[PDB]
Amino acid sequence: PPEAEVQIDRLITGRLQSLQTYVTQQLIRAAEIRASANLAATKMSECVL
Amino acid sequence: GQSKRVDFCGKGYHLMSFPQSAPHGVVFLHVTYVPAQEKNFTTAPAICHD
Ligand SMILES: *[C@@H]1O[C@H](CO)[C@@H](O)[C@H](O)[C@H]1NC(C)=O
Repeated sequence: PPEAEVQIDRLITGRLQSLQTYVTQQLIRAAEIRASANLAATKMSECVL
Repeated sequence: GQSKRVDFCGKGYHLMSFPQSAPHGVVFLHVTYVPAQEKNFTTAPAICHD
């Protein structure tokens, strides 16, 4: 256990960094998708209705 | 101005709008015209005179 908490620390840091990167990219992509959905709603109101 | 965009500034035919300040934002009061009390009639594309 004394020497197993240093490699596990590296694994934790790497996996946390991967998760944070995924969440950030997904947030940006979700912002883009929200803009596209707002455009779709505007087209539905202005043109279909 | 008065907008012809559908549902851009309220449900109905837009008449006018009033802005109000609010904490960290704006509040639009959209005054719009809504038809009501419909009645059914017989219609025709055109009327044939002589
Ligand atoms: C007649 O008009 C009423 C509203 O006044 C409407 O609900 C109804 O469908 C109409 N009747 C018909 C189309 O037979």
